[PDB]
Amino acid sequence: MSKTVHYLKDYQTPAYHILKTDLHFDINEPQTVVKSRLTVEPQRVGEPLVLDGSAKLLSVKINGAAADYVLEGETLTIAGVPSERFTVEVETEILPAENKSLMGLYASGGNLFTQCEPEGFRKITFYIDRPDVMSKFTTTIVADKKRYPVLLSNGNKIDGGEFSDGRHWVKWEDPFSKPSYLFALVAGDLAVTEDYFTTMSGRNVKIEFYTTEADKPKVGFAVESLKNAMKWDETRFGLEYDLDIFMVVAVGDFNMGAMENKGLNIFNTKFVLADSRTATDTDFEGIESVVGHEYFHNWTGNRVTCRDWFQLSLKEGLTVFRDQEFSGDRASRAVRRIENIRLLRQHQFPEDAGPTAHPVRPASYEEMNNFYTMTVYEKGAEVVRMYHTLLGEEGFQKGMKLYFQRHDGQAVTCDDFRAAMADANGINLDQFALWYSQAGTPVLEAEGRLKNNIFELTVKQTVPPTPDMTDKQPMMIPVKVGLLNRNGEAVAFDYQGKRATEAVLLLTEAEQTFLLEGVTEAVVPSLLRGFSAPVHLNYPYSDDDLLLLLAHDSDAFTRWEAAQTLYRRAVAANLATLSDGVELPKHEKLLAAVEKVISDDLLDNAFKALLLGVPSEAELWDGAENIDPLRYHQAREALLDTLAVHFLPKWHELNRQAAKQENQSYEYSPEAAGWRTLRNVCRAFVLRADPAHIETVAEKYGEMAQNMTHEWGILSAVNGNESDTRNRLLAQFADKFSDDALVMDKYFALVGSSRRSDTLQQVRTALQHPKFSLENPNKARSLIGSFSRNVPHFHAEDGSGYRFIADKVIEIDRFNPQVAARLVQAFNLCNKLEPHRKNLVKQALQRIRAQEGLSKDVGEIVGKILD
Ligand SMILES: N[C@@H](CNC1CCCCC1)P(=O)(O)O
Ligand SMILES: [Zn+2]
Repeated sequence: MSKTVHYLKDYQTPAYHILKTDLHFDINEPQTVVKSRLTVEPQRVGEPLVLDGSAKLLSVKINGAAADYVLEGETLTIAGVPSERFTVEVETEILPAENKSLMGLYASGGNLFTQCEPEGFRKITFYIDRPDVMSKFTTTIVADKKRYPVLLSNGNKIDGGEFSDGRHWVKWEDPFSKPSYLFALVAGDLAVTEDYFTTMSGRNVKIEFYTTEADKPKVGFAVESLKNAMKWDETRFGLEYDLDIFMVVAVGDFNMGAMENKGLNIFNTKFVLADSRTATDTDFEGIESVVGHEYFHNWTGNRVTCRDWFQLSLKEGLTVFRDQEFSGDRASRAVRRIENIRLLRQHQFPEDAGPTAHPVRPASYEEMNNFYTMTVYEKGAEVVRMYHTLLGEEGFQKGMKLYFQRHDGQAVTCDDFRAAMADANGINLDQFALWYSQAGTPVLEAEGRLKNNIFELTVKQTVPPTPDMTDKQPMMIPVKVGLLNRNGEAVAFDYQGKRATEAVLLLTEAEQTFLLEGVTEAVVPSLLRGFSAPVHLNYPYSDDDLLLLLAHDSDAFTRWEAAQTLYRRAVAANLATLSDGVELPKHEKLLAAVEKVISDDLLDNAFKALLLGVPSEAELWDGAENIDPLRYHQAREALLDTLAVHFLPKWHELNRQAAKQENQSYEYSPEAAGWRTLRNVCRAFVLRADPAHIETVAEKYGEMAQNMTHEWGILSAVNGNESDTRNRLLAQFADKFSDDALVMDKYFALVGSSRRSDTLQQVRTALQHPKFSLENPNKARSLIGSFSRNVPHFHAEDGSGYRFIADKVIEIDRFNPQVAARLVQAFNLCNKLEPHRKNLVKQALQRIRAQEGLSKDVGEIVGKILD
């Protein structure tokens, strides 16, 4: 055997450039014929022309004559090519209705869509399908007019016409050179929603959102979010849109959230459709973030793109950071920052600790689809955010300006972005490069002592080995710090000649001591404020120290982290008692802290809600060996039961408070959303302590179902209830919203995520629900994905959870390797499990491995876990 592993160190500029890409699509039933004409520019004369492609090849020509070529695997090779400019004409045939991978050209809802990133364009035609090859596209499309009245592609519509036989055609010209992965085509019967935005230079931009006729009324918020994003990028980053047309297309079958194709973005329906009746406040915020994200890609991704796919975080890390700053500037910056940190530590940290751990800029990959990960995206954003921390907003923008000045119209690397940041500010960032090349979560060990009038903060750093790399050198780690006295008041100190109440301590060595001089009283340190670096901080805090930080600190994260720590320690105490077979702990100081949080009316409602959130099981067994997931589940559940029952009267009271302040404002707004978020936390505790309350809710369900946030909130709260009423409410829910695909996703999520004893069989029934389709990524993730993360059921001792998921990985991989490769990572905890479960997981992975024709996607992941 010899698998194909791609290595960053092997990168070489392409032997050929493509200057012009003329495409012609003849759409018929069932087949679509693609005819191309490529203007090829030799870079290394004499080398064979190598084109990537997997579509059915009908013909290929060089300068109009039948070319001498060989087709081997997914590569087309022409040995004898001219020494000077020449043309290549490829004719391929596609059957989009048979394409269930949702990559390349495929069918959905009777319409045609494309998804090309990273390497889907080669599934359409034979091309030099790599992002450092940039060409100017002109796309002609021909199709039956009544079946396909809407024909879209990148850029400006410059021509079109009618044929006597009912067909019609259009011609699209994208004047901006782009890599193949940004190509897009849409053909079908879609309703259009029109609007516009006027740029700073006074140019109107026509906005067009395309959806089904039925979904059109739900696209309003996405349009407004787009216009906000366009304005924000102008005011915050000085970036202006470069076309007089911007199109967004919703598609129900889509592997991810959205795609930033130049002037023709394609969105998963869940990140563009919403109304208060069918979408939660979180869905709205999701639309705002992703719509912004895809537009922000127009500069950070499109105008400046990636030299190679190892540089993916260059556009994704940066663009995520941008949509985060966009959402933060819109509303609730502090609360939304916590949400992002929580997401990172709950999903990215486990990845950096697991068998699939990789650097933000990987050094190798087998299948690039597997590296659109939490690391590349979210940790990538944290890396970008550290530029902002080190340089400040103005300095950051200087780097942005120089970044675009240097590389507009180019395909560059993470190094180039770092260099632009360094050169624009006249600062050295050589060591910062390690954030891109070194995987793993850094661990900080901090010690504090006040002697004389100096608070000596000693901080050590180490980064654990990862499967890709053992050697990990000291990294540039900014640690924002503060000090609180016995009364929790801000204490001033002198750091390198400056008496401020806050400072960024720059840790660059294995061990450093920071001297906070001029401290005239006892202090408790506030560390890693705002999560100034993506790291694990260990400091010897007493319980009382955490109570002080939670009660009086000025930074949102450190307050929240203090609460998180108390919860974490409480679960640790539960584990001990449950293991020793004795009564549960008292958690006296925890309960005292929570009581203070609940009764504090000066706390922001959304921030209060976060303070009342308990860390996930994954957070709780972080850095543990021989894990029994059910024991951690038991300990966490026991804590939630204690909090639920102990404060039950006050959960009602707080619920009442939030209902009054909501003030019947059921439409989405950051203000009203805050109260509902808090309200739903209360509902979760109330129905945990008093399950019978479900019957009171059911009695006045209609009165209470004033929007989807409320319906979801209550169905979530009762989803674990063993009452028959739980099942009935879910059934009524499905009946009520049977016609709304996105709401049915919620239904299947509730079925798959239930703590109830009979979840496995309810899930297997859901597989045959008429509104369920395994071939639809949203549905698959909703039902199967949720189950795979259902701790008590996925990690069932009898192994039923493992066998079920393994079957579905095998089943899904037959048509959609990407969904399957994501699903199979539910087994990532394999080697850290206790012997019995680890054995069963290994059997499942071996069974997946034994499958003939198993995708490279899943195969790569399975290898990381087993080998
Ligand atoms: N680049 C976009 C995701 N593209 C996926 C879509 C489906 C196939 C793999 C690439 P995003 O990060 O802006 O959301
Ligand atoms: Zn993106």
